[PDB]
Amino acid sequence: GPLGSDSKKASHILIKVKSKKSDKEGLDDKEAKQKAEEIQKEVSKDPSKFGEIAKKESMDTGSAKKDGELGYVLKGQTDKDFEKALFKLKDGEVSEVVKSSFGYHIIKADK
Repeated sequence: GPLGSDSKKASHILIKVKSKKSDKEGLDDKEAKQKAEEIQKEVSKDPSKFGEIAKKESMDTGSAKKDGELGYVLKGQTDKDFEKALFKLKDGEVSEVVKSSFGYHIIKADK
């Protein structure tokens, strides 16, 4: 019979959570959650705008300057919450606000 793949192509956003009010690197946990929710509802209704929105709104400059693209993600490379939220997606589909050790993430599977 058929068999499923060990990897898939993806895009993502990082929203940094900080415990300090004075740090410019990220936001307070309620402001990070609000930012993550308002970009989620904007990238989920149009995943072709994901690359324009991630490049402005993501704090991970290592992927945001590449339009939020990760390329092919292998199992075990990312957080267990990130992997669970990615591997359930169809081609071109968008996840949700995913919480991890850095704060909040938003994830898209690619075509």
